[PDB]
Amino acid sequence: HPIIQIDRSFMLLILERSTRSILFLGKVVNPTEA
Amino acid sequence: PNATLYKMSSINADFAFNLYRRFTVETPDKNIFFSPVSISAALVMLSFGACCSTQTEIVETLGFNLTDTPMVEIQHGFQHLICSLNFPKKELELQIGNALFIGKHLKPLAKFLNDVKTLYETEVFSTDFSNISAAKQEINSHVEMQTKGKVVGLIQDLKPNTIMVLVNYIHFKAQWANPFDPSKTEDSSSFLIDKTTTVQVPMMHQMEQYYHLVDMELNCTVLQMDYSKNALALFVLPKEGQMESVEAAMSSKTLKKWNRLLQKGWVDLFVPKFSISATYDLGATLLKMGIQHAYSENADFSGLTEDNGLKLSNAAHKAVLHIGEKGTEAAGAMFLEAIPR
Ligand SMILES: NS(=O)(=O)c1cc(C(=O)O)c(NCc2ccco2)cc1Cl
Ligand SMILES: [Ca+2]
Ligand SMILES: [Ca+2]
Ligand SMILES: [Ca+2]
Ligand SMILES: [Ca+2]
Repeated sequence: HPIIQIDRSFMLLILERSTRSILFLGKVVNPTEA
Repeated sequence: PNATLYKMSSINADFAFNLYRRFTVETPDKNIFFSPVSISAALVMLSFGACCSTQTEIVETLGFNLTDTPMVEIQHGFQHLICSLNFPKKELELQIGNALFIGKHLKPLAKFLNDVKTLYETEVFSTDFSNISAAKQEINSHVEMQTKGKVVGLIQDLKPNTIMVLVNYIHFKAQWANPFDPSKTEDSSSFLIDKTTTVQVPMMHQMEQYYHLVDMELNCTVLQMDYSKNALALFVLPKEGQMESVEAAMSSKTLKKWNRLLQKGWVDLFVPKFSISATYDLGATLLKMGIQHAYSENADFSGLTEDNGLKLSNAAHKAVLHIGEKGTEAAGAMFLEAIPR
């Protein structure tokens, strides 16, 4: 089966289907930043 | 009706990607995270009390064409949008709402107040801005409460002559349709943050059927993880060196295309467990985007108060995200500050 490894910079979207709304949008460059 | 609703969301999504692209200039090669709907919903609420070019500038900056969608349709669509998002969903927590903190001496129109309260999930609080420190704490604690403790200290600085604050908040908490087994999470795995540098993150791992695709035009992998109800997350992984090109291409049109092309099949998936936070001072950005008259001495908010006695002074957003084995919890808040006109 195909391997998908989210191990470098990625964009992220959270959407609600019934309204087709983007609730949150982002890019994760360094997931350990504080 | 749903035709109007889907138009609001498509326009809102293109605004989301355009603002995203502004952020990629403001804070380049850095984490980005915001709630587009929070920002859009706050500004639409402000526009309810605006008139003439002040009002039109706000909705045009949000992406709307008043020939295609007249002012009153925009108003109805957003009212529908907020209502639908807040409708109870089984084992999904999703709350979006507003709070208006109005100075003791302002003369708000009963119409505007009745409208926001009944049609736009708004609580109205008479606030004594003569104690600016207490007012800031009151607003920050309310936002904290409405975001289930997740958005702390939204307002860092409040102008001493503030006479109104409008806040929108969103809180989201959902379980994955397929939760990860924490016994399979690798405690320290490598994550590439630039060409020569990794950081260590817990890497969750599961083999499952997911909607996924490789976009052959944009050179990116798209992986969808469903929440158990009404909601999903999309992870977009550009091929090496292609993040900039993918960011330039994103639009509502991309999401409409992916909706068609995504296909469910087996994937050996590795996803990091992590939390991030971001804050944005949006005052100047919104001005640059076309919100001009709202800030000026000739601001027209004649629908908000009797005397048209205020103007916009500052705007800011804070958002937080946590992703782990069980699901996702995210929250956001938008702050609009007003002073005497
Ligand atoms: N509002 S939109 O035009 O950006 C949009 C539009 C649509 C649409 O299908 O028209 C849509 N479908 C659900 C989906 C897309 C990818 C994974 O789930 C989602 C969105 Cl966010
Ligand atoms: Ca790596
Ligand atoms: Ca299974
Ligand atoms: Ca584009
Ligand atoms: Ca496209």
